[PDB]
Amino acid sequence: FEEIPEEY
Amino acid sequence: IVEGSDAEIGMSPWQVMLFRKSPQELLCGASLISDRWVLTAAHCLLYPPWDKNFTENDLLVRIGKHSRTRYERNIEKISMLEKIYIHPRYNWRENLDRDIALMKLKKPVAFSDYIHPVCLPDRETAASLLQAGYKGRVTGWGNLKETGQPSVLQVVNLPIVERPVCKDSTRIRITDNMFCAGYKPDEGKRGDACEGDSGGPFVMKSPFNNRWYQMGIVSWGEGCDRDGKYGFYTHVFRLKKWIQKVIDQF
Amino acid sequence: ADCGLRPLFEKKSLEDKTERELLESY
Ligand SMILES: CC(=O)OC[C@H]1O[C@@H](OCCCOc2cccc(OCc3cc(-c4ccc(Cl)s4)on3)c2NC(=O)C2CCN(C(C)C)CC2)[C@H](OC(C)=O)[C@@H](OC(C)=O)[C@@H]1OC(C)=O
Repeated sequence: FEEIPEEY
Repeated sequence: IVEGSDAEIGMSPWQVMLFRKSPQELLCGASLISDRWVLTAAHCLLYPPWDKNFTENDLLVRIGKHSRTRYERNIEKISMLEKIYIHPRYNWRENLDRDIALMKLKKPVAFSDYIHPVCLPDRETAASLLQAGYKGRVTGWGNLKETGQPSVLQVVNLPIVERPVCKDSTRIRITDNMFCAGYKPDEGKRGDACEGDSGGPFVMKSPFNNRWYQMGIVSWGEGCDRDGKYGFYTHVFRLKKWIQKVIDQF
Repeated sequence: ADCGLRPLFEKKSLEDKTERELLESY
């Protein structure tokens, strides 16, 4: 799984 | 999904992925039913036998996706849950009766080419379309077999099965709040939902108004695409009064 | 309101590749 934006 | 096909872009724009924060992980399918409400299976959120009991802040929703693994920048939309609601008569101890939950999104999402809500059935739509032999469609990022996993959203079209055949396929006591779907052994096609597909939608397209209705929620199955076994789906219309209750109230 | 009408298909009068299989089962 590709890492998502930390903001969420 | 087992023996499905790769989805076309925008083919299921109500499909929602339920996504665990840590480990950053696919948990379940789900569906968008308005700008701030997502429908899924209760057992995606509360399932004591697996030690599953998720809180809001454990989970994200990702809407508008196609790729299982990639972060689909400028396309997908990642949303946080304000509240999880589980049907109060959800039965996890026995047969998954009333396997349904709503999720209220922190903020309403903007619709797009890839993000768009599905309809929920009215009595007449249900009575018309929910018939044995009529096909619906299931989508999800779940496993390709019992045993592995898809690069993109998978799709499969499955016929609704006569209730006595559903009942005779299993030792589980079926309720009126579920239905079953899948091809029988001597039919040419096969296909099933598999692990990671639960909570996603079983949809049908109305031949009257050309709109897509969510008639079921991927609920359970014993294995994936085993001969003589069928997938079971929460009967969405049967629980609509509960849905409308919650929504005209939060 | 416009529930269940897909931007890339029904809203453009385009069919997806297997929707016919559903409509035929009716
Ligand atoms: C009525 C009931 O309680 O059923 C429980 C049985 O459940 C039996 O085992 C499940 C066999 C096939 O299971 C999989 C074997 C491999 C993989 C499995 O899950 C992957 C999966 C599949 C799917 C879907 C496919 C199609 C869908 Cl639609 S969703 O989603 N995830 C399963 N599925 C299960 O695990 C579920 C667990 C949930 N229950 C609910 C109905 C409550 C159904 C099965 C028990 O047998 C044992 C020990 O494994 C059986 O034990 C016996 C023989 O009595 C249980 O009986 C009991 C304890 O009462």
